[PDB]
Amino acid sequence: DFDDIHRKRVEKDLNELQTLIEAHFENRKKEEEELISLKDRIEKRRAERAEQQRIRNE
Amino acid sequence: MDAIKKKMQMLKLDKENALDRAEQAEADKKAAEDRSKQLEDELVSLQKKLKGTED
Amino acid sequence: MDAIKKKMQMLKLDKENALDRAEQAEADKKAAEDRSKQLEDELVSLQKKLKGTED
Repeated sequence: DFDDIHRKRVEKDLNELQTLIEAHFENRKKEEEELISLKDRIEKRRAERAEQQRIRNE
Repeated sequence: MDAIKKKMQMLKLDKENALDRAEQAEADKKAAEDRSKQLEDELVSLQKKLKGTED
Repeated sequence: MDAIKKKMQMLKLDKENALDRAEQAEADKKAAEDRSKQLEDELVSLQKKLKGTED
């Protein structure tokens, strides 16, 4: 019936929406991984600046 | 977020449809039972009229 | 989290409640309808025997 096609329509709506939800999940997740690697190289930079600054000060 | 809202909306569409169907079925039961009981009363009056005719 | 679980469970409960209520109502509707049919069928014969009695 009209309820059947309405149900299939909201169904495929839920499907595409959860698909895009998991999709942006993955995208923002990759972005968070990149940002974590950024923080890690950042702490590497902190440590290297600290050691070279300390050498200079020595 | 994003998918969570859509899933909630689906769960709400199911809610509305199920609740509406339940209410409509309840109204149908009320109407049908009223029909049956009025028919039974008509049958009773016919029995009494038959009794008077027998007398 | 916390909110998603409780809301989803409550909404699914609402859907299930409405569905079972609708099924009970429709079952009672079908039974009342068949009993009403029986009442009609008996009432016709009651009318026929009444007509013979009156003749």
